[PDB]
Amino acid sequence: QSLQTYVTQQLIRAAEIRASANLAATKMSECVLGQSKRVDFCGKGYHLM
Amino acid sequence: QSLQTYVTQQLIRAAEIRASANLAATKMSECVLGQSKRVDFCGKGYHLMSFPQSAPHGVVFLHVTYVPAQEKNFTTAPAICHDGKAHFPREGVFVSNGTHWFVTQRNFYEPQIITTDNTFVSGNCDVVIGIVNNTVYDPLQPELDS
Amino acid sequence: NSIAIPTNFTISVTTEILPVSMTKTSVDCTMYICGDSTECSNLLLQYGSFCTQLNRALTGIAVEQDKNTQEVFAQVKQIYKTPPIKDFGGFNFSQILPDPSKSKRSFIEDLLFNKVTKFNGLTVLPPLLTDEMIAQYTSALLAGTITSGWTFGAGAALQIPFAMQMAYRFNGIGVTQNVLYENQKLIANQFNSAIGKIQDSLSSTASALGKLQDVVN
Amino acid sequence: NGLTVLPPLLTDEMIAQYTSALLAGTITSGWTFGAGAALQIPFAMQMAYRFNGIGVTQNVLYENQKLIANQFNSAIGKIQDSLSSTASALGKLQDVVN
Amino acid sequence: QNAQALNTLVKQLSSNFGAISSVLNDILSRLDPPEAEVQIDRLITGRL
Amino acid sequence: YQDVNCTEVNVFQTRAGCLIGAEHVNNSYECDIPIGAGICASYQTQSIIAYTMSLGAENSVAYSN
Ligand SMILES: *[C@@H]1O[C@H](CO)[C@@H](O[C@@H]2O[C@H](CO)[C@@H](O)[C@H](O)[C@H]2NC(C)=O)[C@H](O)[C@H]1NC(C)=O
Ligand SMILES: *[C@@H]1O[C@H](CO)[C@@H](O[C@@H]2O[C@H](CO)[C@@H](O)[C@H](O)[C@H]2NC(C)=O)[C@H](O)[C@H]1NC(C)=O
Ligand SMILES: *[C@@H]1O[C@H](CO)[C@@H](O[C@@H]2O[C@H](CO)[C@@H](O)[C@H](O)[C@H]2NC(C)=O)[C@H](O)[C@H]1NC(C)=O
Ligand SMILES: *[C@@H]1O[C@H](CO)[C@@H](O[C@@H]2O[C@H](CO)[C@@H](O)[C@H](O)[C@H]2NC(C)=O)[C@H](O)[C@H]1NC(C)=O
Ligand SMILES: *[C@@H]1O[C@H](CO)[C@@H](O)[C@H](O)[C@H]1NC(C)=O
Ligand SMILES: *[C@@H]1O[C@H](CO)[C@@H](O)[C@H](O)[C@H]1NC(C)=O
Ligand SMILES: *[C@@H]1O[C@H](CO)[C@@H](O)[C@H](O)[C@H]1NC(C)=O
Ligand SMILES: *[C@@H]1O[C@H](CO)[C@@H](O)[C@H](O)[C@H]1NC(C)=O
Repeated sequence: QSLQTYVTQQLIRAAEIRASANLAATKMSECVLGQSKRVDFCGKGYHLM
Repeated sequence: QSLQTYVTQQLIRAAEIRASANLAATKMSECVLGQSKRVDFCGKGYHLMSFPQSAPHGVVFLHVTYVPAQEKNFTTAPAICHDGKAHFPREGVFVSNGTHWFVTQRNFYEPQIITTDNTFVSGNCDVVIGIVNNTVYDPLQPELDS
Repeated sequence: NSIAIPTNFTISVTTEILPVSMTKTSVDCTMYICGDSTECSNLLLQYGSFCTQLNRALTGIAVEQDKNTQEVFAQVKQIYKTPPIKDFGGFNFSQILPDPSKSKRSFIEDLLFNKVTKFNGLTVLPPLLTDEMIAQYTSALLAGTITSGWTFGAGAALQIPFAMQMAYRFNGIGVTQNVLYENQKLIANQFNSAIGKIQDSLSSTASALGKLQDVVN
Repeated sequence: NGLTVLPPLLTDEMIAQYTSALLAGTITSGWTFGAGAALQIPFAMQMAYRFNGIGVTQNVLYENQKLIANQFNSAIGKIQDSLSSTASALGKLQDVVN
Repeated sequence: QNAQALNTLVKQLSSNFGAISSVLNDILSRLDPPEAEVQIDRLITGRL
Repeated sequence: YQDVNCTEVNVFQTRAGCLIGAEHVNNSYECDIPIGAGICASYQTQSIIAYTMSLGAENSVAYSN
């Protein structure tokens, strides 16, 4: 039950880190490979690059 | 304990399927019901439109995308100097084939003669780094001449 | 001082596959743990509300699978349908629009089904929307998208002829719309042949649908 | 003790090759390397396309190019100073390690 | 959802989990530690 | 009664199971109480009905080239 508790919290933590990896994959596509008209998505101010 | 384990994995798996839904619901509302401006959200290339298709326990998008495909090199300059005025392109970019200067749209080679319609003035030729001298054709000139 | 500019282009129909709902499952936790025997069930009562927590949690998952499938497909207000005359400016949607001879799925929407694949108190519940109702929503979303641009999402489905819709799509990517009209037959052949490669890809290999088959597995 | 740590598939010296490719694309070719083709474009012309992308018409860049370049160079220099003078900026990464 | 999850966590204090009583002060009123530790360890195992 | 056939139990055999005390109707309405496999139930002219749900009004878009 100590392993099941650890694995359960790593599964939840991995979903939290994947929500951040999907956000990072999104910022890389929409702000490195592009320019964003999405307000406050890529820094404060109007986004340049 | 084996049922508590299963329903715990199943709550965590249902949470990540509810996260591929919402992603699929926004690809529906942005790629299908609109035209997303968002780079690589609706497939690689510039987005044109998408068609949803059903699939068992999922959805499939056929993202129709424009991809620019046969590039040529050109010489270019940020502005053209005319009679001391610096002219900048409206929606285009300036290019040259080495002998003549044109303004073209940015995502397809479409050379146009440079005129006071497709360009706008600001300041003078001293300020801009890398400006080049050229003619600007004035569309009014032959009409006012006749 | 050097810029490269494309003298030509290609239109690519890149497929993307997303899972949307699990198989709705509920496990009758008393009959799973402790089946067909009151002599056992009176011992399971000492664990109190545990078996109610597990039925509650699996019912929460099971109603979310209908909610997901509604949130994805049921975005269209009313079920648009295409005209009899398929006059779409040379573009050929016959492989993605529903076939009335069939289960009224499109051609590609059938390849997608053919490529993809218990009594111990376990139950599998049906989805709220039949797979044929999902095929009506994808038909309506697609019939709006072909006959009426984006404006069926924003309000009334105002018709617009398809060679003017793709000119609005081109203008939306900063390509001046005359680039479409001067190339419309080439653009139609690029789209139609790119749609043809989707049948050939989905017919030839199952490896495309790995995201859905993983969620089934 | 039964516990193990597996290597990442992309080594750190190979992630740094992708970040180099991503910004070396971005610096030489704008966004276009996302849309298939890495079309070269001189950088003061890429920034004029990015000024149009915020509704500041492009002669504002050229008439201020030395100022805008100096503001960028100064601003990126302050990131070295920030990341040298405190470790507290990487709170999210040090927290996922913790 | 929070109120019903928390009321269920509280109702699980009324559950025996195989102990002789639901109430830990009653186990400690009835039994000496060599046996009360077995009863309490069923309640610990269940409540935990 | 989920998954059963009514012979094992105003009765209707839905694809979800045997439904007892709801009047089946040939009409369609928006969904109200969801059952499964396109069936929904509601309280209407009153009594409990069950029906195949309507996804919305049909609309032929007036397209021409
Ligand atoms: C640059 O573009 C111009 C315009 O197309 C070219 O000038 C024309 O060249 C053709 C022969 O290739 C002649 O028949 C035309 O009379 C020319 N027109 C003018 C206005 O001069 C020019 O040749 C191109 N230069 C290069 C190096 O490609
Ligand atoms: C662009 O054209 C102008 C006008 O012909 C050039 O200005 C002349 O520059 C020379 C020195 O190079 C001076 O002696 C003249 O007095 C200038 N004339 C005027 C009217 O100002 C300018 O140098 C050219 N620049 C480039 C890069 O070609
Ligand atoms: C752009 O590329 C397309 C192909 O994607 C070219 O279309 C071909 O053109 C040749 C020569 O006219 C024909 O023989 C072929 O039958 C056409 N189809 C294909 C698929 O190759 C097109 O000519 C190119 N040029 C432009 C500006 O569109
Ligand atoms: C749209 O594409 C389909 C093929 O996917 C075309 O259907 C074929 O049409 C020819 C006659 O032109 C028949 O010999 C074939 O048997 C048809 N194939 C199938 C699978 O039905 C259709 O003609 C095209 N329509 C338009 C308007 O372009
Ligand atoms: C552009 O010119 C350079 C040489 O100056 C060459 O290396 C490059 O391949 C050319 N690109 C195209 C698209 O012709
Ligand atoms: C390009 O670089 C050369 C290096 O000698 C320089 O002479 C020229 O002025 C530069 N052009 C621009 C537009 O910066
Ligand atoms: C229900 O069972 C009876 C048994 O006689 C059979 O006739 C009928 O076809 C069955 N219907 C369904 C839907 O299972
Ligand atoms: C439903 O349709 C059948 C014929 O298919 C008919 O006999 C029956 O009376 C109808 N019932 C209702 C409630 O309309």
